[PDB]
Amino acid sequence: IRASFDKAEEPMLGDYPDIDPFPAQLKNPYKKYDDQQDRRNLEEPLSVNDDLYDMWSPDRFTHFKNQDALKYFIGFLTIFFGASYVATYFVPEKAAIPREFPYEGLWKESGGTEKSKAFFGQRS
Amino acid sequence: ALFTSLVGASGLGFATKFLSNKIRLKPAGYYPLGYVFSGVAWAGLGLVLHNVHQHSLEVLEKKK
Amino acid sequence: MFLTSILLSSLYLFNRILAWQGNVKHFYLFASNLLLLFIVVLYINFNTFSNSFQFNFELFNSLNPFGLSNSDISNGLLFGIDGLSLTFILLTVLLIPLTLLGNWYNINFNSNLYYTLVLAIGLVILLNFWALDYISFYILFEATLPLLFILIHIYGSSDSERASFYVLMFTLSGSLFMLLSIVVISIVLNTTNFINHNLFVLSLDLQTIIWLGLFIAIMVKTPLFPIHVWLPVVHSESPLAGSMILAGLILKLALYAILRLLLPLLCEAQILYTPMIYIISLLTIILTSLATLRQIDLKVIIAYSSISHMGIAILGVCSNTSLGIYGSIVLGVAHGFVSPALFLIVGGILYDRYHIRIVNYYKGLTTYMPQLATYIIILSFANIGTPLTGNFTGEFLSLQGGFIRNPIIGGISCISVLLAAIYQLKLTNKLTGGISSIYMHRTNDVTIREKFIMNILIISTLIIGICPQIMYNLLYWTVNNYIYII
Amino acid sequence: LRAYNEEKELALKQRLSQLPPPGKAFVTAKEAELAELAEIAALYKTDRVGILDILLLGNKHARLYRDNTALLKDYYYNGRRILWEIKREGAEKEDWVNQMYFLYAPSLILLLIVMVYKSREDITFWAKKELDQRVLDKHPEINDAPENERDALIVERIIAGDYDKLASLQKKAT
Amino acid sequence: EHQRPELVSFDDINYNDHKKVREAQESYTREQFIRLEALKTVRKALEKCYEESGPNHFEDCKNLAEQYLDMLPTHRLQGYLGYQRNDPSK
Amino acid sequence: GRYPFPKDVISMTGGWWANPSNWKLNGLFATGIAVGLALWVSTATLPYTRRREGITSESDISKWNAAAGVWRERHGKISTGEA
Amino acid sequence: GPELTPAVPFFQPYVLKWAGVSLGLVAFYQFNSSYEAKNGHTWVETFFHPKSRE
Repeated sequence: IRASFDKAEEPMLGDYPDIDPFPAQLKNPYKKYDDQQDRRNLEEPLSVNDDLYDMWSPDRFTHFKNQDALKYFIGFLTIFFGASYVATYFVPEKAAIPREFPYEGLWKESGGTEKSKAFFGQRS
Repeated sequence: ALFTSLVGASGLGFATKFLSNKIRLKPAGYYPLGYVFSGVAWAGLGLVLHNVHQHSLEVLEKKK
Repeated sequence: MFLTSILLSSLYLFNRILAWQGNVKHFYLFASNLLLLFIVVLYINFNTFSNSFQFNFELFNSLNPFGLSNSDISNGLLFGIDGLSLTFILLTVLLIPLTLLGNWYNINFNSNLYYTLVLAIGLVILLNFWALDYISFYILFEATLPLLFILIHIYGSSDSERASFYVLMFTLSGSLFMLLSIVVISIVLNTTNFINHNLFVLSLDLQTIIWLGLFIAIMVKTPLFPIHVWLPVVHSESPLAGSMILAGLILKLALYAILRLLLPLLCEAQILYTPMIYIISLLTIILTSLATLRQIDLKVIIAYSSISHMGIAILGVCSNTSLGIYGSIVLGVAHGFVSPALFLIVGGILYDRYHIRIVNYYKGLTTYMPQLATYIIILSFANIGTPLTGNFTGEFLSLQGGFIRNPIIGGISCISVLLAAIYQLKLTNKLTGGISSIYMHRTNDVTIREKFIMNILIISTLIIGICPQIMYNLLYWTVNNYIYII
Repeated sequence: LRAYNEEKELALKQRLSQLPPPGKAFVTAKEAELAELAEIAALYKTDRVGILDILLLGNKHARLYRDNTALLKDYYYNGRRILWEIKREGAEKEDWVNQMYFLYAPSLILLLIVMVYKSREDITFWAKKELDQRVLDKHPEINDAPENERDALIVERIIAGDYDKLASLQKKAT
Repeated sequence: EHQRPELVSFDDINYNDHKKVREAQESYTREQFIRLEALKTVRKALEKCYEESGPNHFEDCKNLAEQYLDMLPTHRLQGYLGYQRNDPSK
Repeated sequence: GRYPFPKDVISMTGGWWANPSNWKLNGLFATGIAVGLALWVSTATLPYTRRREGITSESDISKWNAAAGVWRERHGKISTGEA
Repeated sequence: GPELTPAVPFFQPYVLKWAGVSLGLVAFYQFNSSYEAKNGHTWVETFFHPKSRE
């Protein structure tokens, strides 16, 4: 009834009453049920796929629409990463040289060989 | 060993009387003398069958 | 003469305990307990220095039908062990009185039936690990099934007809396809033996199809993907000890079989055919463990949990590496520890107290049984694969070996650490937290015996978790004995 | 010599025949009947069995004993499910606790012991000492050093030499 | 007691008696552990090089470090089956 | 708060407000275990501890590098950077 | 007044079980590590009698 899979679970049941599911977290708490821990009166016809409408179901934030909020999150992604990539074109270069190293860049000190000097050597 | 075969065949007979009582709804030990009879007869087959097998083996030994 | 008179005395003792005591529930335990001391003294005089099979004997020879034989011609049934064969016996014998303990205050209807059955199927799977021939390994591979079928149908929860049917049906299905390859190698070689076969080779196209028999035997018995049909709905109606002995023993028995039967003479086909294993292996990890999350029955979650470890175990088996084999054994012994304690959680303690295994009734269990809630939680944490319990010690070695044999299948295999945890904590927090449910009267706490089984099993996990090397002095041959990387 | 009573056990069923059912025996939520019955329950505890004595006797004695102990088991546990019964002391140990704390657990501990100490016979320890042996076998001069040097000298030989001889097993290759 | 049973090849041992076959399996097994102990010992020494050296371990025991990394693919359990089930030069 | 709690169940943690009367006495035991634990462990762990830097000579490790060279030249191995 | 609950004996039977078994095992372990030089081998290795491989 509510969601896509809910309507895609309707033709299975033969003798279940097919009630409307509704998240029990999103029922108000100030009504006084039997199960105050779960906002649930005792002989309540549970939903087909109960455990996505349990209190133990995940939270299901209610302020933004899901499809709408996805746009806001990817917008935050874009406004960070794109402008950071734009700042790579706007960066100034630095003022000093990177510092050099004696003993031909200490290639001998990081093990190394004259044959293996290419995988070593720092600013000789 | 012949005697070890006899013990097993007479144990089979002991099981025969043991089962037959339990269909007859008798206790385990109901007619104890029957355990002797079944104790012989099945053992008697182990008498015969092993006497077969003795007589089998020698025939193979006479073909070499 | 003396060894005969031992049994001649003991059956008379048995008859008189039948006569005076009503239940042989005391003497069943008395026999199964002494089976330890027997096997442990056999463990003492074990020669660790021999790949050579130590304690060998033949049954049902020509020259001695009833008993021991010393001949130059033997068509009988060989028996012997090493290591690999040994530990699982040692997995067995410290388990089998416990489930025999497991139903002590339970039954109250045909007890002398039921405990005889529970002891008997375990005596069968004892000699499953003693066996040495393909015939001899096979002939008690399903001697389980009679006294399993009776034990499921009577003492079933509800709709046990379907459960007893499936534990016949699918097991028998895989049983026959095991026997196919058994018959083929018993007419090609004409030696059912677990000794000679290392000397033997096969042609590659023949070795293909006999693997195709044996593999979808074990695909049934360790449930891979076209099976674990039956695995939920055979646990979910089983009585207590039967479910425990299934998930502790039968799965690891088939895990033993793929070590013993397949690998050493399937060396040349399984190198072709391990990716065929790994597709199905990763699949039956991920799909089953994802299918755990929406399960309403309580026992069924622990059942799919018993799948999700064996899926990890068999890729370490077919890893063709060292760490995979050792990891497979320690996974087997650790899961055979941790899992029947979880069936004590669902069917052992709780089902006796409320007779209903639906999850949604059970919340706020901490407030009236804290010293149950402890044994709830740490046993669950062992099922995830925390370290210091042997479960992660098995998981890490087997995930590593599966990473050796193909790295990408291991890289997606590693997420099973997450997927094992999701349902376990989703179950555990709902059992633990919240107010104690309105459906629920305060019942009796964990008894002394139900503390006691847990006390044995958890410590048995923790010994291997602190030191997995407690059992290394056996397996180090078989860690070598099944590698074909030339 | 735990030889049990015969005639008392004859007389026990005479009391039992007059007794009301266990499904009645405690449905009254005093001691006009309770004081006798919760001391009848001590006859389940009273422990006259005969270790050797049960061997030497007949099936009628065993069946009579079995019916006695069945009804004594009943009246022992039923008033325990109500309330000797009017007591509260945990000193009765249990049934299974004899052959498990005195057989099962100490055998399991023995099993733990043997698994620990058999690991002293390790392939790793023994391969270590065999590898130590072979370095002495090719080079016995390192014996001439004192105790501290000899280990490091073996290490020098292990890093230097190969000392495996595995190619000798693979003479089919070349 | 530290016994030393002999080494037996898989070449020319007539694969019909279980005695020589099992001896050859155990020999190629235990000798492989002997081969493994080289890797374990050089690891035990290489970490001590790293312990003493501090910074200059790069040039102190570069040959010991690449010794460890060279021994790694050739020092493991490899199975007696692979040499047993096959023959080189054939 | 001090709401009433059912005193029947026995927890390993004690339960709601475990304030048993001889806490001055039993604390004499457990601390007597505790101190008696720690110094018993610290001696036992003592021969298993060692000083990290300076356990062997540099000469030993340099001769181990010499043995590395003797091994590696016999196997004929190129450097890590040679192509 | 911290509102004291009734007194409890210290050595509860499981505390005896756990502590006695565990520390006895540790004392047993070091009883066998006494036999490094006193006997040259462990006490339980005498109880081992495996068949030789041959």
